Amino acid sequence: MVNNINWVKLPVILDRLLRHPLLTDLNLETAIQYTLDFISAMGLPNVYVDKIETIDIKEYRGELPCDLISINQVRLHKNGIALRAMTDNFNAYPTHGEPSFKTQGRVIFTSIKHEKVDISYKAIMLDDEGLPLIPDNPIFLKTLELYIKKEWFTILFDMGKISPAVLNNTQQEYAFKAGQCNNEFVIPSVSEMEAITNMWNQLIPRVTEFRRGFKNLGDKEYIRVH
Amino acid sequence: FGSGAIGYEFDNRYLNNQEMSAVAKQRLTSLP
Repeated sequence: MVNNINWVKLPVILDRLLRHPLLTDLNLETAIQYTLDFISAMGLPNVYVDKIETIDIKEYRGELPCDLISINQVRLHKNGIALRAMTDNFNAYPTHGEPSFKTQGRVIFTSIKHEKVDISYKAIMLDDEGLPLIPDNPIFLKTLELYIKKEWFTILFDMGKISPAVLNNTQQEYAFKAGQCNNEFVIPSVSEMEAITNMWNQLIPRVTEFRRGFKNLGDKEYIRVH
Repeated sequence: FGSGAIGYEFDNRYLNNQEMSAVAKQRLTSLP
C-alpha cells in the first residue's frame, strides 16, 4: 500500500451515508454489521493489526488468543523454526519429523507435546469502545458507503420501494469502487517494490524464507567480484 | 351520498401502477 492507514471511528461512515434521504434509518448497529461484512469480503491484510503472542503447548494442544482472526506463522520459541500445516491424519493418536500445526477454534493442534510457540496473528484495530476501527482512506470510505447503500437498496428493491435502474446504478458504482479499493490496498509501495525486486532477481535462488519468519524475503542478493 | 375512502385508494393504486410502468422503461445505455 502506498498510503498509510490513519484510523478513524465507525460513525465517520454515517457522516456520509445519511446525506442520502433514503439512508436516514441506518444506525451504528447496522453500520457495525455491514462494515464487518465489507472488511471480511474484501480480505485486505493491511486493515488488520499485526500482533505476536506466545503460548504454551500442554500435549499437542494450546490455548489460542481471544482476538485472533488469522495466523501469519507459528514457530518454536527456543529454536525459531517455523511450523507448517499439518497434513497428518493421526497426529496425537499412537499405535500399539518436521513440526507442524493446525488451528480450528480457540485450540491449536501442534505436533509437539510440551513447548512454547510464537504465533504472529492478525486482529482488528478497536476503539476506546469495543467496536471496529476503520481506515479513513476516502476510497475505502466511499466503497464501504456504496456497500451499505447497495445492501439497503437491495432490501428496498425486494420490497418494491426502489426502481430497478436505481439498484443497477448502485451495483455498478459499487463494483467499480470495490475493484478500485482492492487495487489501492494491494498494489505495492516503492519500499515494498524494493523488497519484491530483491526477492525476484536472485542469481542463487533463496527458497527457505519460511523457516525464518520471512525475515530475508526482501534482502538483496550480493555476489562477490572475482 | 359521498365517501372517498375506497375510491381514493384505488386511484392511488392505479397511479402507482402507472408509476412503476413509467420507471420500468428507464435504461442507462451502453456501447458509446
